[PDB]
Amino acid sequence: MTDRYSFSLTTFSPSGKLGQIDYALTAVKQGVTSLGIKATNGVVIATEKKSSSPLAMSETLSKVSLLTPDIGAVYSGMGPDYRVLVDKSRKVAHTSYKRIYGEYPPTKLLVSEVAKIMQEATQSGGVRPFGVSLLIAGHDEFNGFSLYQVDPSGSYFPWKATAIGKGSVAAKTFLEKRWNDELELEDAIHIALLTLKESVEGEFNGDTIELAIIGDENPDLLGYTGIPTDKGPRFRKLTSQEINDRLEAL
Amino acid sequence: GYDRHITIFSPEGRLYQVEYAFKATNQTNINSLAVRGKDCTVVISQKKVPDKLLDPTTVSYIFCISRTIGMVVNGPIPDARNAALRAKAEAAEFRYKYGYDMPCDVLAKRMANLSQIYTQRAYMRPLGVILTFVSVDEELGPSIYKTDPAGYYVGYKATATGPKQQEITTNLENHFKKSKIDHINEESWEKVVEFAITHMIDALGTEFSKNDLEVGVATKDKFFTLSAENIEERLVAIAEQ
Amino acid sequence: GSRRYDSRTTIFSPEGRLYQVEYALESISHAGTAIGIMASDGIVLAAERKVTSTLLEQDTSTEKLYKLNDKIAVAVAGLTADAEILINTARIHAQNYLKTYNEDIPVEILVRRLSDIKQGYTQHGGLRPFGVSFIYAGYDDRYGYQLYTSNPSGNYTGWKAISVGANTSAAQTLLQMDYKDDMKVDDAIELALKTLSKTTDSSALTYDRLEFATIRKGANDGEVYQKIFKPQEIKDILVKTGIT
Amino acid sequence: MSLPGSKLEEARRLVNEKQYNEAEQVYLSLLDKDSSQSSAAAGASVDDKRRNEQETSILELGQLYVTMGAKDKLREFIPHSTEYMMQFAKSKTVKVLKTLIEKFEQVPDSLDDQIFVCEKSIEFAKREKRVFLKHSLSIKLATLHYQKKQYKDSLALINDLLREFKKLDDKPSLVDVHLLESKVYHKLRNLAKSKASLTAARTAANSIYCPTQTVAE
Amino acid sequence: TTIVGVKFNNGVVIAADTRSTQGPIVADKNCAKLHRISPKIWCAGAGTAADTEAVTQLIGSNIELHSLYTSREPRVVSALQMLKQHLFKYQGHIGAYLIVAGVDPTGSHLFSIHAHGSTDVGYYLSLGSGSLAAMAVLESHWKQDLTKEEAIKLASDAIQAGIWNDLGSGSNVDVCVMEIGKDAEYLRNYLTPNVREEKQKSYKFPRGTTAVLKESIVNICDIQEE
Amino acid sequence: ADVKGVCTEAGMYALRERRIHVTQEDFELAVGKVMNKNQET
Repeated sequence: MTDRYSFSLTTFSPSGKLGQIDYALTAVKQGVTSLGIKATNGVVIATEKKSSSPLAMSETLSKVSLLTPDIGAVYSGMGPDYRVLVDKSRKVAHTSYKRIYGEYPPTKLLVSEVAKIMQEATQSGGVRPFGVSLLIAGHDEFNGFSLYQVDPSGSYFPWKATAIGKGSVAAKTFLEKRWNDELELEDAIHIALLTLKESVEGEFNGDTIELAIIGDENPDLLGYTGIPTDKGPRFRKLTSQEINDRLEAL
Repeated sequence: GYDRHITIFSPEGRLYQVEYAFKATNQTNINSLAVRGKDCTVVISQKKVPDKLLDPTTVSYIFCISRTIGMVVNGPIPDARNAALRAKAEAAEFRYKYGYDMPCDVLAKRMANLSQIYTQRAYMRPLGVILTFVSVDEELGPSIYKTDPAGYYVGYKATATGPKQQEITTNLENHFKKSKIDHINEESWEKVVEFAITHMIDALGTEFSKNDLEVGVATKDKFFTLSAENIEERLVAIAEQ
Repeated sequence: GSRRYDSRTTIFSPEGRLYQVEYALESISHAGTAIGIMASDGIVLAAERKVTSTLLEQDTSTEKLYKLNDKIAVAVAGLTADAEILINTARIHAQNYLKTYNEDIPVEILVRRLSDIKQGYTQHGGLRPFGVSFIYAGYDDRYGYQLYTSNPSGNYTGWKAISVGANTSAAQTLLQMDYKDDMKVDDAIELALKTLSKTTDSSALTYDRLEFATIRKGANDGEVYQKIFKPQEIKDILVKTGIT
Repeated sequence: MSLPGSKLEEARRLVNEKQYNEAEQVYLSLLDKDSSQSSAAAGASVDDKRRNEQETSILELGQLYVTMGAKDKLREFIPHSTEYMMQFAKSKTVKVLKTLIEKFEQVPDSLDDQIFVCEKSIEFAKREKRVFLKHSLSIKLATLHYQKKQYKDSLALINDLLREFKKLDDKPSLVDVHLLESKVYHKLRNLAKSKASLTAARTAANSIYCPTQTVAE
Repeated sequence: TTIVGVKFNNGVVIAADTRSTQGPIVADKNCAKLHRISPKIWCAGAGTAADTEAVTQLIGSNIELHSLYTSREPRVVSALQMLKQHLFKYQGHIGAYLIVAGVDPTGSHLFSIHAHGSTDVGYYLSLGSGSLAAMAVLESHWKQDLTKEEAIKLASDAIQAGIWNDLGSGSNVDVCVMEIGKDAEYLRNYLTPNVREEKQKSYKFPRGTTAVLKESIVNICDIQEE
Repeated sequence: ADVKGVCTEAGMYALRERRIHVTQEDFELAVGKVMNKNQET
């Protein structure tokens, strides 16, 4: 059943750019401030959780999900659209790769498929574009450490250190002066805690802060070692109790 | 203008239609109170009393989706039954593909995405109701997930709806700060139901009879709803204190 | 005329041009400038980048520089997201000719297929055309080196040196004034760097902001050599050409 | 035991039980005596797992030197920790050097040793690392001159410091700098320079929030 | 091909051999037939090996999808349920023989599936051509409520019975110990009957014993795209 | 027109100190205020 022009994707701005992109970046500009940093020996990503009702449980809402534990993810954008995107991203990553190569998907191929999901919403008429801004942080054996930023416009670019949110304009200057390429993962974690704190200083504890890093392969996180060749999960989510341990030493 | 009627983004970058989904939630003006106990989950919703030409027993805001699973909806009633059948269909099909009891956290994810698909479609309109799912999980115990009509879901210690929700949320917020626990003492589920009625009357400032309210009960491996005699029996022990 | 009617692709303007198309190249002109140069001994391709941020990594990522196959290498000027499907579709069609006929695909076979893809949105359906400027640098034995430019149209036009994006008329003037009938490869590199320096508002013209890829048989030791040049080598070229 | 934390807590109770000399010998035994594993740069022991508890024992030794009159030897022990920074915490003396001066605030120490630790060690452990981080203990330098009651050399530094501290290093750090600047002219009975330094400190205090140790002052 | 497994108080252990034979000729000397569903759930294939790797990869993809989507590890029945529906759809076309074994927060479970589409449940289960010979061992020396050490020695002798009897079973034994509450222990090459025996004469052919007609040089390094 | 804003801020810091001269410290403070006023509103 098709009704007239309902697929119309005519909306355009007088400047030539898509108006749906500017309205998507505007909503993310007011949203909660996330960030991420790609260091030499590791990659760190951090974001602030949502308070809303004081009786809400922080364990229910998770702003960092897991696709396959070679790659981390964080989003400052649409909350609901992230759950739908991850569900579709996995099915595309499983069908186009895991149902063929049966391994962990590479970072370069996975980001290209996520960019298509945001495009299909813009390509297919009647469906609003995804207003999510995704930071895809992963470590492979070819490109090494890779930190990619997928904008709601549907394009992705690599970043050494970047931040998205309300303080994204101020944090962009902070990451240039405070962080350098010579700083390692341990140096980037302390910067991630200071940069994220400067956004909302109301509560700096680990209850409202979700911190996750991609380190070396941990054999305990996989649950089984029968093969010394198989590498363990590179993605490890830090407990909020462990976050407060680094805050006291910071 | 036309920017309010379009499904795509507005000039402010914020959808007005998502905000208009909450306009219909206040039509019934029902204040629901559900808390997470130790071994049990107590759910209490206001039952509007019509004239003598209607049956108050048939009127209910709480429906049984599956075993141990229950849902209270605050919003349009005709839009609630359409959403109730969607949750019941996904509950039985989940067991055929897996074979274990469907948890509440996952049931809040399925109904949120399906309600979110309506937001993306240019024909199907989003559900203007509020989806609050309650059950007793095996591993996680009692859990309450309130699904927003736009596809957002988060857990609450004590959920509240209606225009008076500010009275219920605040009165139950200070009660949880003194005990410093989200659960409630007296593990027996009989007195836990009575603890929620007293906190609801003191917050609303009006004592309701058995015909002015309905009380859902979620226990281990069982789900039921208290009848008129069981609800009246609860007010007897509360009256003596 | 009086009222501006832009609703559906079927609706035609009194000027004969769809208003959705009016912003197709104006959005491409809003992006960086991609200037292809076809020479006798090869083809030189040079394009800048829109991102002005220093924190972005421009060494390991080429926004406007893509490789369809071992021979045809193009440059995408326009919206990066909307072009991602047409690029992979081009790689699918390029392999289809190589799968059936067991032969490398020429330029004309690839352009004719990508031409109907752009028109497919404007002809049937209520979808929108994706504005993209394709600069086709291929290899052919029959006609030699071929250089074409595909606007969001569905037609192609041969060009010896083409300029799209920002400062289209400004960069084309610098190409036609310094154009040489001989047109060596090393001269084509100098005309590409000197033209982008005057069009870009940045007088320094850093190496990381440029995409340098040269298809040439005139490389060192008189051999056919193909490479995707990293920005590390681009910085040394800007010093030799006198830009830095 | 044979653990860095076991012998540290065991010697902690030996101060009041028998004597403070037995506690210092145990903390020094965790440094030079034995404790050799893998390879690292320390100057006393060798291990990557002993670096954490050895710096904690230094805080216990430095507290006993000031109390019992051994603080004269403590001033030379602080610059000897540069060799430990090549391994422990990858330099970053803020975990150690900043805590060493913090012990001088809790336990009263003479003004000669407090200032000497700021003058002699003024370049911290490295040439390159402290270019950005030199502002950490540079604020506490002028603080020690208040108890010294000498406002000449303290004010002469701040005049040259205010030029390089404006948006070149740390933006909120000026709130603490202009706060102590008002105390310099306060004892000098200068209202103009005290009101101007406090007004600029309170106006710039609206963009940041300090944990109770500034806004309250 | 012999697949045997036995439960115990703290979990279930499963064992399988390394010998994979295609037809009358032995294909591989040591080949691991144990494929993973979830980190705590393992399955060993029998019969057609290609149908084993094809179905386990397709079904195991949605099971790994089910784990992270629900923020909880799936149960043991979940791996069996979607596995049974996949074989029943084709009415016995796929000849994949699998053994469902794993641990979940509920308890220990063991299941077996057949190409015909019928599932099975029991304490101990056998599969493969050596299932007839391996079942006899578990019917005699077995006792109720075996410990962790007694379950490993029993599973080793069950596969060993098929080594000296079943022609397709032999080579080494791969034992996977799965305990509730702890990490899954997979023992690679547990029971080794013997090793490769040295031949009576060493065979080494010097250069020049084989005539060469023509010689060409193929460059596998980076080649010019133009 | 915004260039004269720097001229106004050049005398703004000099008015708080009641100084009729502008030293090098005032130029750095004058440009910092104008950059914030230009981006605000």
